[PDB]
Amino acid sequence: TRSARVIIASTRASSDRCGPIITEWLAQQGFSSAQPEVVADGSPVGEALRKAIDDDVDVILTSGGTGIAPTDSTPDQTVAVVDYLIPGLAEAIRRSGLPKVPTSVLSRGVCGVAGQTLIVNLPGSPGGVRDGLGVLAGVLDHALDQLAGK
Amino acid sequence: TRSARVIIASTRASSDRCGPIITEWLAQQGFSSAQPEVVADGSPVGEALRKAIDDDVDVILTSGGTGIAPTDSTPDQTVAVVDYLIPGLAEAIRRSGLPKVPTSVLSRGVCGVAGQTLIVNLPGSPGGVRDGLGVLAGVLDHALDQLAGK
Amino acid sequence: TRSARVIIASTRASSDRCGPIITEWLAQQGFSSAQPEVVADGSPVGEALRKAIDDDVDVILTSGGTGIAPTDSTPDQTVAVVDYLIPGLAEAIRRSGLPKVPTSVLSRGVCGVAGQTLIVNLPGSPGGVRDGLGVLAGVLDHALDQLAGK
Repeated sequence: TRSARVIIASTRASSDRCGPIITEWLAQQGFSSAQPEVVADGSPVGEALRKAIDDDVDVILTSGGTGIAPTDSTPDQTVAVVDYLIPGLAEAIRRSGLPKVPTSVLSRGVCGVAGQTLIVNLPGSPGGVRDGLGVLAGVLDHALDQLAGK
Repeated sequence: TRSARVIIASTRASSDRCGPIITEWLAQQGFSSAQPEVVADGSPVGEALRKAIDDDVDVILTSGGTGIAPTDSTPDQTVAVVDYLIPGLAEAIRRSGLPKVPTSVLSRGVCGVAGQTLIVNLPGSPGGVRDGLGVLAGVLDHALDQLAGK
Repeated sequence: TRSARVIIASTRASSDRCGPIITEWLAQQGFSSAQPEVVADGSPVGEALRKAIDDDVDVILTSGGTGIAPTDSTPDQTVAVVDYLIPGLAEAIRRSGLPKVPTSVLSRGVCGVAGQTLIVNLPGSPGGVRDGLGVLAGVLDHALDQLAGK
């Protein structure tokens, strides 16, 4: 397979500029994906993640809900569904926003694996998303290969 | 509010050069703070943290007790009181001591949030404290804004 | 003491080029060590770690089993035996493979302490091992000193 799901975590948007950016990048990179699910912060992120993992896809990309603001629980919902975490990839994604956006260091976004599915939390701004996608460009294919055992 | 508490973790000092550095920086940065609490390693750090969180302040800065030496439990006491952690900020603080102090990578200091209070573990040397405070200079105001929901 | 144990995690090798590299480096650095234990991924890594910790040595270096491939459980076995972790040293080791090996960010290797024993997960390729050993060259002696209380 070479499939992907996109989840946009935003209570504000759910009643979005990042979804089309991610969908285009996935298209550009050769992935098939469904229309992004735009969901409210918190439990709806978890439900969306569960739905996507049950679709049996290769990669799930989330955007939004990763800072320290009251409603930012994307990383916590992501921790609850993964088998394990990839802390170096989450750090690379943070560092991709530096030095130009100092607040990049506040992002709590994680990366991990749920079975055979790689999950990556991106920032909730278009710039951050593009920064994070540049990092994934350099590793994603190798990551999916490694995940599948070559 | 724009309030702060300082905790110096040192059994040696508790029976300190970092406290006045931090108090000055907080003054310089516009925060009101109380005289730093100088406490012994371990449980007294936890108690100090609890006291400060119960004071309802915006930021708690600790210094000391973050290495790998037997009595270094500041990070462990900090993990036990926070609701969540901000691993990118703790990494930024480490990296602020590099390349000049290679042992900066051994620091276990964490950053996190307890309710509406941001907590940041700094190193126990004046140089490390200054290095860490330079990092906070670039983000602290934005972090507190994000924490409060703008 | 100035003692070390080496564990090579590889099901493929266990029925190895990294072991002799590590043994030479330890010799070069003044450590006494035993012949590296080459073990299969998973539970045998845990057993090897337990055996080494029970030998009462100053440092344990592992190689292999740190990526995201199905059988890569070296970090998980290492987490289960340590008293605490040193996340900055594990990050330094990752960053030592960048920018030349972008996939360095996928390594889940950890560093930690079990009692008085420092444990460091290195990558499973000779290049990565050499990259990680360069990092340890700059800090290991100070780390062991700090661990012992000067």
